[PDB]
Amino acid sequence: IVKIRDLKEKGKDDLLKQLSEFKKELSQLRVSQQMNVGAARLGRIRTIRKGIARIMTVLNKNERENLRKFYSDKKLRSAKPKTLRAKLTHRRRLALKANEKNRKTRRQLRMAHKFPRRIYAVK
Amino acid sequence: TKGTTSMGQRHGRTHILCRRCGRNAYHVQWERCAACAYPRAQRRRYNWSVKAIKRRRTGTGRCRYLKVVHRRIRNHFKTD
Amino acid sequence: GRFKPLAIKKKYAKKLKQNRPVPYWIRLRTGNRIKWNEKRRHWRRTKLHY
Amino acid sequence: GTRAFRNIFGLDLANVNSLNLLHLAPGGHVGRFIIWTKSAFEKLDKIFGTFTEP
Amino acid sequence: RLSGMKHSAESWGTGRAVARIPRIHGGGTSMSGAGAFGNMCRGGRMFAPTKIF
Amino acid sequence: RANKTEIKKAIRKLYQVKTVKVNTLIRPDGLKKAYIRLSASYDALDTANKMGL
Amino acid sequence: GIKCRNRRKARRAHFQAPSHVRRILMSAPLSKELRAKYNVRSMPVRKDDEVRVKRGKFKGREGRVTACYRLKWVIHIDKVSCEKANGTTVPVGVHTSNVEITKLKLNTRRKAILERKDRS
RNA sequence: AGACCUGAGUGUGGCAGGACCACCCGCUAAACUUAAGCAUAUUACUCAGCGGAGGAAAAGAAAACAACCGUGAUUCUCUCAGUCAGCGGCGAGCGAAGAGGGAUUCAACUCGUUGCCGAAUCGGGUCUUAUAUGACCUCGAACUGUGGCA
RNA sequence: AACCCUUCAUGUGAGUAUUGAGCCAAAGAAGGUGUCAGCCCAUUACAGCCACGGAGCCUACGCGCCUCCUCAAGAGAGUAGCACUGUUUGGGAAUGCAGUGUCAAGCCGGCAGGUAUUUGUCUGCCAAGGUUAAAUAUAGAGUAGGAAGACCGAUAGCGAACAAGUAGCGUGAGCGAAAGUUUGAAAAGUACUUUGGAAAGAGAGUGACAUAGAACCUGAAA
RNA sequence: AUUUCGUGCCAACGGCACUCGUACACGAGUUGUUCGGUCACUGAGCACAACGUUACACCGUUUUGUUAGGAAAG
RNA sequence: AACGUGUCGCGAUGGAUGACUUGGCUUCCUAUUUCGUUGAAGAACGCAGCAAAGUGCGAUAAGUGGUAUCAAUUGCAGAAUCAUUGCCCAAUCUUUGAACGCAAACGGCGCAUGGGAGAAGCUCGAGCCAUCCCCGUGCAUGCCACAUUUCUCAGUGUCG
Ligand SMILES: [Mg+2]
Ligand SMILES: [Mg+2]
Ligand SMILES: [Mg+2]
Ligand SMILES: [Mg+2]
Ligand SMILES: [Mg+2]
Ligand SMILES: [Mg+2]
Ligand SMILES: [Mg+2]
Ligand SMILES: [Mg+2]
Ligand SMILES: [Mg+2]
Ligand SMILES: [Mg+2]
Ligand SMILES: [Mg+2]
Ligand SMILES: [Mg+2]
Ligand SMILES: [Mg+2]
Ligand SMILES: [Mg+2]
Ligand SMILES: [Mg+2]
Ligand SMILES: [Mg+2]
Ligand SMILES: [Mg+2]
Ligand SMILES: [Mg+2]
Ligand code: NA
Ligand code: NA
Ligand code: NA
Repeated sequence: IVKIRDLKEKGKDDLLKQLSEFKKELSQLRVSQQMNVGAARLGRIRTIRKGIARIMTVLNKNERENLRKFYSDKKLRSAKPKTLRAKLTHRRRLALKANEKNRKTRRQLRMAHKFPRRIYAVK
Repeated sequence: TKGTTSMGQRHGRTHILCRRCGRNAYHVQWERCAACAYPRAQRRRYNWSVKAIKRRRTGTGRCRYLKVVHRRIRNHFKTD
Repeated sequence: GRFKPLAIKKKYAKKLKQNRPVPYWIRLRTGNRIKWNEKRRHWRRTKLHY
Repeated sequence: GTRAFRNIFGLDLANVNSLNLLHLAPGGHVGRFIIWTKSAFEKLDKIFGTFTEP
Repeated sequence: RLSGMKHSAESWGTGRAVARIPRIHGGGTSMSGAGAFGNMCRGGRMFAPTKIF
Repeated sequence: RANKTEIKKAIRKLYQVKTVKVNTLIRPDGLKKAYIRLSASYDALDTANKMGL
Repeated sequence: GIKCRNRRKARRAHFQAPSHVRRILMSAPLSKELRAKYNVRSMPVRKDDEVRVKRGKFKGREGRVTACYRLKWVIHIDKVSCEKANGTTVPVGVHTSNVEITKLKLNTRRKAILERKDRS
């Protein structure tokens, strides 16, 4: 068995080694499955499969974290892989940005400043 | 001889399975589907068969991605 | 005959594996409603062609 | 003054303004046991009027 | 508004030794050749369907 | 989806044996079966015992 | 909040409840001695608890809870059993509202619940 | 040899197609049926066919009504009105608008043109915690006119 | 307790039922529990309490600092109009539009004013470029929630209360069912003896009931 | 499209019969440098690109040496 | 006599009726309300200890991760806050399909670039590894902007 809190600190080389041992142990379990096994040995197949998935989860997240840091600069902004960019709906990616939607001309700026909204009340 | 005897003269086949929809409606000789009109980009849709339309529309299958994106919209794309 | 595409061969393989009875332990579950496989197929009754 | 008299099963509450006929004659049959508060009783002359008084 | 009327039934005509009611098309279902569309038929449309107006 | 050349290289890595021939077939249920003949310097019975057969 | 003016909706919510909902629905009253001590009317039942049956064929029987069969809406009590034809002994299910709790298996989480529900 | 005009190839960054289609916008477009027959008429500017959006769409700021003691963008509702308006083998049938009471409403703006200026504009690169309505540079676009003031 | 008499037997499931005492109510609310439940369980409230919250929206146009910014002419041309043809409209000597031909004015301008033409007044507007919330639709759509009904009640109501657009049918476009697992509170789902190759029968046993024995509530007519 | 093989089995099915079975059940079986196909040819023919038409491509042309008002050779 | 007929008690055949109802139908309201080249909708093939259909999922395959709660899941196994349960931020996501390197009753065939394995051979068990083989990425058409340190061209077009 593995714990996700312990796999976090390990390096890539250590994680890649532990993956190979778990895959090898799984292969031996399948061989015994063809023969008669017994209930106890038939169990822990799911335990091994769960441990393999946990190592792959940590490996992928570390890789994606490194790529985000590498492209974390305004210089490239276009070499960044599309899968790393923020995904929204297709319509939301094209609609209009916050700064583009509220653009005002010089005349519009002056008129708004000259005649502002007021709150008055009566009587 | 147009009845029982003529049933023994039917040898080949007009249609095979379709790559886009299945349904065994791909005309072998004409190379097009009678159910989805493949390889035309648009598929068939006629308002004189609303029963046929409701057989093929969205929600009759898996909606593998639509389920994900609908949940993301409900939660206003919460992240990190 | 001898000739068949590999895609067609795979479809026939799936139908072979489907043609089997319901396991006995399924009938003993709480709130079971299945007694026998309703979708059994025989090569002389229904064709399915392909 | 409703809070104390609610939750009592079999007791009905009413407002002297907007009296309901479906409540005053249940099933179409007239004659219902009505308890009047003093303030609501004194308002009947104004709400419905008298003879020779709109 | 569509209840009981979602078939492609039609009358067999006269000369087939059956009543002239419309009958369901097709085969292999035990519904084939059954009466359809009438207020007296099983699974048919009722007489004067109710409306919301 | 594996081919003969990949199967031969995988066998050597897993069990540390040298082969002389690989023959494959696709079973009627969709699985792929392979017959692997080892070199004369390697005992198939000894390898099977180590595997646990 | 299952009960509703819609009988059809209330019954669907009850009989399709998930496992964590069924834990709350399967609750039993506390005994008089426990009520005088913890000042709580009732608590959900759990394994290793001691109960006394109050309604049914087994009246006055006491035992320790062996299982909480949430899929069958019943609990199992030791010494509450029936004999099969072969002589095998099988447990008999009892609804949780027919029993009362006499002893609680205390725990740091269970103690937190009791302090939450303390009326005083 | 060098410009300008017109036109190609490649590279860098982007977009279109398909689905859904109840409601909405644009086109195309019947016959059964009624007229106790039927051809104009009716069904109907409907069904079927093609194209295109949204959370609503379309409409919308007078080349508008009226003829009064005058109203004042659009949309919708009651009513005007099955109309002593009108169309029609004047047959069967069909058929609106202004005004009036309301829902909503701080609802309104600006390109071109005219007059005064004439790159003050745009793209790209760099700097300022910043792909700033900022600054500097730019034989890059733009004088066959981008922008700013009345 | 079944033609009549005698002996010997065997037979009543679970209290939400009845009676007598109480108690709560700012809660009497309708679901569950072996029979009809305010007090067996879950619910029923702020006249509330906790943690989370990256974008967005709202709040002295929320609140500081730096940076920036601000305080005489003309008016849309293959356009409008006119002729012919077609369509459309309640629009009738021609309501709107389309095709082709022809094709303006602005020095007493142009368009509209529901009977055609020429002439003169009066009234109201200023086409041939663009954007724009709210009140409106959802007549076989979606995504999450809610509220219900003088509706149907398994040949009804959606085709589908069930592994239903499934099984099945057709070369294909397409067509398209039947079927409540409703035994019992609980499987306690009949150990064991005997006949039989088996299926089963005869006994025994569980259960309040087995003429509730497994497509098992009730069990009509032909 | 598993009807092939072995072992078992006789409820239903093979319009009579079954101890038999292409029935039912549980397990097995199809091995290629040279065999057939693709790799790798043209034919009767088809119709992507390009162009044209159509209110609308879901239309037309596309082998008589051969696409396209036509700058298609990397 | 038999057959046949009629009435009553009991038993078959058949599945009506009653009582039940997690289903349908109809009306109303509320939202941080509306898919896709960042590869949709649909279609195929797979995944559980015992697993045919259905459900969930995709070689990390009846699930990995985060969060709240805590003792279950159950037919038989089997393990003993960490499971299960509800919700959701981080991920994986086979072959196809608008499907887009070229084709297609083919699990087929390329070009460019980066890796991997390698039982010949070479050099000193190790390092290079030819032929063959496997994997990742790019490569459709059309249209828009740009070549910012301003790319390469063509024309008996106009000038010089
Ligand atoms: Mg014929
Ligand atoms: Mg022939
Ligand atoms: Mg042919
Ligand atoms: Mg075949
Ligand atoms: Mg019906
Ligand atoms: Mg082979
Ligand atoms: Mg489209
Ligand atoms: Mg849409
Ligand atoms: Mg007529
Ligand atoms: Mg007539
Ligand atoms: Mg006629
Ligand atoms: Mg709009
Ligand atoms: Mg009309
Ligand atoms: Mg200008
Ligand atoms: Mg507009
Ligand atoms: Mg039905
Ligand atoms: Mg039906
Ligand atoms: Mg026979
Ligand atoms: Na239409
Ligand atoms: Na004109
Ligand atoms: Na040819």
